[PDB]
Amino acid sequence: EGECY
Amino acid sequence: SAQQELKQRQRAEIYALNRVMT
Amino acid sequence: DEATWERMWKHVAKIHPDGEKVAQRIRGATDLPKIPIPSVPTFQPSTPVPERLEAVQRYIRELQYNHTGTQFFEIKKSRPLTGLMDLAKEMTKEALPIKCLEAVILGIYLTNSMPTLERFPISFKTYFSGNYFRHIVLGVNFAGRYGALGMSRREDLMYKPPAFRTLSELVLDFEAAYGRCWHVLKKVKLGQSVSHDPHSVEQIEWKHSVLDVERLGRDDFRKELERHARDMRL
Repeated sequence: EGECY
Repeated sequence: SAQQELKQRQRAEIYALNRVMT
Repeated sequence: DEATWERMWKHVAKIHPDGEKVAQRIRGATDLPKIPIPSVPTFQPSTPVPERLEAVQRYIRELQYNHTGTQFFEIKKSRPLTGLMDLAKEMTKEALPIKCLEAVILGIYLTNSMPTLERFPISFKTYFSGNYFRHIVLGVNFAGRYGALGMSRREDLMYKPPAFRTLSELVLDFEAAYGRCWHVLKKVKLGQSVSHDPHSVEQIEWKHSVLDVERLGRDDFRKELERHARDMRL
């Protein structure tokens, strides 16, 4: 999970 | 503590870079 | 750790418009603003849990979102809880910017002292303009009400005070926030309650429920979140 949006 | 004055400078640089990237 | 260090600066050279001059100016600067180390919040037993949560979220914000493009605390989601709590402690000592997943681990570390507070991960998969987006926050339940801790690039995709009366209302708030910026919510992954034992040898169960928000439909989506809420009183 790397977008965080 | 040679480690710690180096971690402090790396940290100061990371937040300087983080600020630019915003 | 010089290899990692020059990775970060080599990666900045690519992504920033003026990549190289930026590293030059900061790495060559003799006087830099000293960043004060954030104090880990500790609580009197008289402090109500909601005020504690506000303080935990403030501390998480203080570390700032990691815009550098290099993650400083890698997280293997299969690690036992006692392994992830060791890593949260080092985030506390290194005090560097973080992203959404690291803040979930931090949120657990900082709320293990609150046994009346239930914690559980909620991760989202959203769609927008041909691209997929993954985000995760820490769901919390206090005295029958739901809220969230997290770190996000958007203000309305992280902190919710524990005021929602059901889990459905909490999740639908996030969907509405996603909708305001034209993101479609595709999938919600909800975990089980996280043990308050920082030495527990068990993994976080990130996927106790996986909900297909398009294949479910409105009311069946609500019944599904409520089955999950009932199952956290297991």
